[PDB]
Amino acid sequence: RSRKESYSVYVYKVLKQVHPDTGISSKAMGIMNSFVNDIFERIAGEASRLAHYNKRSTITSREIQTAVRLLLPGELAKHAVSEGTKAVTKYTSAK
Amino acid sequence: RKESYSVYVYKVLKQVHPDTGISSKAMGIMNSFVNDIFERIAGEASRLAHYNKRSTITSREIQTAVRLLLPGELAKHAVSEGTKAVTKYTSA
Amino acid sequence: KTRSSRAGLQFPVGRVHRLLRKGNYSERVGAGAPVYLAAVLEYLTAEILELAGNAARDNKKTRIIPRHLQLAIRNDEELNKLLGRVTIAQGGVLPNIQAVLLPK
Amino acid sequence: ARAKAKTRSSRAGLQFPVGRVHRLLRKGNYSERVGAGAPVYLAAVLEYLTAEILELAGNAARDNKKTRIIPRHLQLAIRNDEELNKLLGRVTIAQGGVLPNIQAVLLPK
Amino acid sequence: SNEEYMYAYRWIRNHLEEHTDTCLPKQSVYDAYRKYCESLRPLSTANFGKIIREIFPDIKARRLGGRGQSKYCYSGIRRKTL
Amino acid sequence: VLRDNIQGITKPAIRRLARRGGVKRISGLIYEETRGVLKVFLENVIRDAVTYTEHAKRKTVTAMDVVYALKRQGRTLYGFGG
Amino acid sequence: HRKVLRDNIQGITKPAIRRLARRGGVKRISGLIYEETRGVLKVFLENVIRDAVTYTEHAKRKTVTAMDVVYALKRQGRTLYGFG
Amino acid sequence: KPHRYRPGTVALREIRRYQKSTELLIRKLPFQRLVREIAQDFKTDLRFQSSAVMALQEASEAYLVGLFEDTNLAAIHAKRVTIMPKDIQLARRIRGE
Amino acid sequence: PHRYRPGTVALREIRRYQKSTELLIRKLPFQRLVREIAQDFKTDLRFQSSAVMALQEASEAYLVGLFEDTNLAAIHAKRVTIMPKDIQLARRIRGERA
DNA sequence: ACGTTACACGACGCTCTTCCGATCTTGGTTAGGGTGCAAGCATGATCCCTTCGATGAATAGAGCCGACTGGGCATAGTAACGCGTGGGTTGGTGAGGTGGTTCACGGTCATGCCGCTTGGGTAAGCAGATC
DNA sequence: GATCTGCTTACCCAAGCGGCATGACCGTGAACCACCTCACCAACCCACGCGTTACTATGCCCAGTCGGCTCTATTCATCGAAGGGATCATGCTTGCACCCTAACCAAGATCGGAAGAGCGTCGTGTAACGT
Repeated sequence: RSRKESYSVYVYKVLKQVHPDTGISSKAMGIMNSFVNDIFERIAGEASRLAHYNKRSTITSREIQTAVRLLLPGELAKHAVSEGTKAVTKYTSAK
Repeated sequence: RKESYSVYVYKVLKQVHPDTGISSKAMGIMNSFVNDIFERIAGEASRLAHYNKRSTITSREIQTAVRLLLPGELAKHAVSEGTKAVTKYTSA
Repeated sequence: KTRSSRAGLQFPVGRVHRLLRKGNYSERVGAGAPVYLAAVLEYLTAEILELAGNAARDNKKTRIIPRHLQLAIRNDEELNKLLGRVTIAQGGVLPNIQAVLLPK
Repeated sequence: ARAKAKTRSSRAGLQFPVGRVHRLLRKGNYSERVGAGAPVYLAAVLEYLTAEILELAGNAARDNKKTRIIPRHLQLAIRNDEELNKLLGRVTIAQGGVLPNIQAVLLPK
Repeated sequence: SNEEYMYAYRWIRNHLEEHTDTCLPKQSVYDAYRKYCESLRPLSTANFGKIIREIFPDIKARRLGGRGQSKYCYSGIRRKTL
Repeated sequence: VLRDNIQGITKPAIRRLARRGGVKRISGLIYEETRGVLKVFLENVIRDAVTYTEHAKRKTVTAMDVVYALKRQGRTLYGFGG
Repeated sequence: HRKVLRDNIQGITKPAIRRLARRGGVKRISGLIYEETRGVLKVFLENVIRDAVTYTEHAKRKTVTAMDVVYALKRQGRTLYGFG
Repeated sequence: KPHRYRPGTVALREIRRYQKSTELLIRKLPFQRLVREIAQDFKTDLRFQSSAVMALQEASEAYLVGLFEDTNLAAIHAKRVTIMPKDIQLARRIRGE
Repeated sequence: PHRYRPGTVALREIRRYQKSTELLIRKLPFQRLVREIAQDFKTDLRFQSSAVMALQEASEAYLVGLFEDTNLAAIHAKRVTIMPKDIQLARRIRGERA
C-alpha cells in the first residue's frame, strides 16, 4: 500500500552511535532524509559527469572519491575521503 | 574526426543572413552554446522523466523542459517550432 | 530520406538522437524527442545568429565575431536571462556608463 | 546459494545500506555500469556526513537542555560550522530560523 | 615607421584567409611576404608574428614535423587562392 | 475568484520579517517594495510548480512540485521531501 | 630542470587593475584596491585551478587541458564559451 | 508619565526575539489566499495540496529574510541605519536578479 | 600647459576599454601567476596554452563583473571612488565571503 | 581539379519486449461555507533622533614627464606526455531461488515539553551638579 | 560635560504541576528486495611507438611600466533642522481552530495496439600520391 523507502531507519542508527541518549523528532528526521538524498544526488551526478568526461562507462571508487573531493569543502573532503578509503579497504579485505 | 555543430550552424546562419560570414572564434562560441543548451534541456527532461517514475523521453518531456528553461517569448516560440517540426515528422 | 530533413530542419536529428541515447539521460528515448530537441536548438541558434548579424551590420562589418555575439546576447532581455551566467570568450562587455559619473 | 547472507553494510562496517545505494546508483540514470566498490564508498561518505551533522546538532541541542533534535538545532549546527555552512549555503531548512546575528552598528552606545 | 605596418596588414589581408583546419609552414609565409616586399623594407620576423596575431584572433603556433625535424607552423590560416 | 490579496502581506509582517533579518529602522516606502519582490518571487516559483504539475497530468500542486520548482532556481528546500 | 616562482602575484600590475576597472565602469580608483583586487584574483584562481587540477588528476594526466578549466569553471556556476 | 521607551529599544528587542524563534511570521491564511490568486493566472481551478502552500511560505520567508539581511548590509554600508527601497534594489541587483 | 582636467581622461579610458575586446592583463605575468598558484597543489604539472588562456579570460570577466558591482556599491554610497569596503560588500552580497 | 586501407555514421526492415490511450472502482483530500473568540492590525497622537543639505579642511588620486626594461613575438633542445594500436584480464544478467529487511499499523507506555503561578536576576530611563 | 544613585517597568528559569502529544518499541505480516550462486563477453588495463609540446634559453625593441611633482576634485567631519519613523492606546476586523463536509481527483488494474530496443544490411565523407 504505497510502500515508500527512506533513510529514517539508518539515520537513527547513526545518531544512536554518536549520541546514545538523544532522540530525534520526526520533523528533523525528514530534514536529515532530504539532506542525505541531496548529497547522494550531488555526488552521484558529479561521478556520472566524471565518468562521461573520461569516456568511462563505469562508476568506480575513483569517480566517487574525485566527486567527493570536488564537492565537499576542504577538511570535510579529506575526512570523507579517508572514511571512504577505509571502508572500501575493509570491504575488499573481508570478501 | 571529432563531431561538432559547425556545418549546421553555418547552414542556419546562411538561412538567416545570406551575406554575413562567421569567424572561427564565433563558430566555437556557437558550438559551445549549442552543446550547453542541449545539455541543459536533456538534463531537465531526464529529471522530469525520473520525477514522474517514467522511463522514456518523449516530445512531451522535451517540451516541458523547454517551457521550464527558456524564458518569456523564447519558450513560446521554441515550443511552437518544436510542435511544428514534430507534426511534420510524423506525417511522412 | 534522412531523418533531419523529414522534419524540415537543418540541425541533425540522428546526431541528437545518438547524443540523447548515449548520454545516459533515460533508459529509452522516444522517436519524437530528437526532432523536438533539434527544432529547439535550430530555433535558438537562428535567433542568436540573426541578432548577431544585425549587430555586426551596425559596425559596417561582414563577419560575426565574439564581440557581435556578446552584443546580440546582452541587448535582448530573454537571451540575456537565458545566458546569464555564461561568459563569452573575447566578447568584451556591453558599454554602459552610469549617469552619475558623466560630467555636468 | 548456501550461505549466511552477510549484508554488504556489515563487511564494510557501515550503517547506511550498501545494497540500497547500489540499487539507486544503478536505476538513477548515471552510468551503464556501476563498480562494486562505488556504493561502499558513497555509503561511507554519506554516513560520515550524517554522523558529523548529527553530532553537531546533538551538541547544539544539549546546550538548550533538550533531548530531542528539532529543525532549529540542525540549522544551528549547520550555520555555525564553516565547512557545513559552505556545503549547504544555498539550502533552506524548514522551521530552522536564522542565526542570531546583530550588526555592531545597530547596537546602542 | 608605420608604413611597414600598413603594407604587412594589406599583404596578410589579401594573401591569407582564416581557416580552422589547415596549417602552413611559419617560415614560408614570412619568406613570401619578404619576397613581395622586395619590389619597391620588410617587417621584422619578431613583429610579423604580432601583426598576424592581431589580424587573426584564432591562430595557433604548432611545431609539426617528425622527430628532430620539427618546424613551426601557423594553424588556422591558409592561402587565399588568389 | 480572488483579487488584491497582496495587501494581505501586512505591514506588521514585512516588519518582523525585517526584524528576523536584523533590521533596526525601516523606511515608510519599503513595504510596497517588499510586496512587489515577494509577488515576483512567488510568481516565478508558482509558475515552475504549475508546469511541473501540468506535466504530471495532475490538478493539485503537490509539495514535491513546489520543492522541485525551488530546487530548479538553486533554493533547495529541506523538510518536505528530496 | 625547473624553476620556483615567488613574489609573482604583484606581477598583476597597477595599470592592469586600472584597465580592468575602466572596462568595469569605474571613474576614480582608490589606491588601496590593488592590494585587494590582487587577493581576490588570487583566491578565485586558487579555487578554479584546484578544481581543474583535481579534474586532471582523476584523468591520469600530467597537463591541464582547456576542457579541465572549462569544467572547473562550470562547476562553480560560471560557464565559459569559446574553448569547447 | 507612562513608561515610554526611547526609539530603538523595542526594535532591538524584536530583533533579538524574532531571531530566537522559528515560527512563521506571515499569517497563514492571507499567504495561502495570495498564493491561490497568483496561481489562478496559470491554470484555472487548480487545487493546492495543503503542504505545498506551507513549503511556499517557508521558502518565501527564507528568501525575504535573506534579502533583508542583504538590505541591512547595504544600508549600513552607506552610513545609514534605516533601510530604503534603493537598498533593496541594490541588493537584488548585486545578487543578480 | 594645456593639462587635462582630472575626471575626463578617466571617461575617455572607460569608453576606450568598454568598446574594445582585447585582454587587459598581460599574458606572461598571468601565466606565471597561474603556474605559481598551481605549484602548491601538485608539482611537475604542466599547463596547456589553451588552459592558461581560458583561465585568463575567465579571471578577467570575473574581475570586470566584480568591478561593475563595486562601482554600483560606490555610487549607492554617495561616492564616485570605489574603495576596499565596496569590494568587500559586493563580494558579501553575492555570496562569496559569507 | 580526381580514386582508393572501406571505416564512421545513419537509415531501413524485422522480431521481441515494454509501454501507454481509455476505463473501473476506491477512497483520501480538499475546498461547497458555518460558529465562535480573542489577538494582531488599523488608526491616531506624540516626540525623538537621523538623514540630509551646507561648508570648510584635508588629502590623495589623477595628469604629466622622464627613465627604463621586459612581453611578445620567432628560433631551437629535450625529457616527457599523449594518442593510437595491439593483446590480455574482469561485472551485469542468461537470471533464479531464498530468505533477512524494512515498511505500516494498532497499541501501550515513557517521558518531553507547552502552558498557569513565584520570585528572583537583569537592563533602562526620569530626576540631582556649572568654565 | 560623565561620574553615582533615589527606583520604577519588561524578559529567562527552577520549580510544582496538568496534560497532552510525540516518539520507541512489540508483534504482526508481507511484499520485497538484497544476496549468493556457474557462465560470458564488452570494458578496462597495459606495453610500445613516435609526433608534438611545455618548458626551458637567446635576440630585438619599443610600448608599456615605475616613480616623483603638482594640483585640485573628491571625501571627511562637523552643524542645524525638520520631518520621517518609533512607540504606545483603543477598538475592533479578521485570522484561527473544528466541522455537516460533497466533489473531486490521485492511485491500483484492467482492453489491447502503439512503440522502442536491438540486430542484419545498405547510402555519403576522407589521415596522402601523380598530370
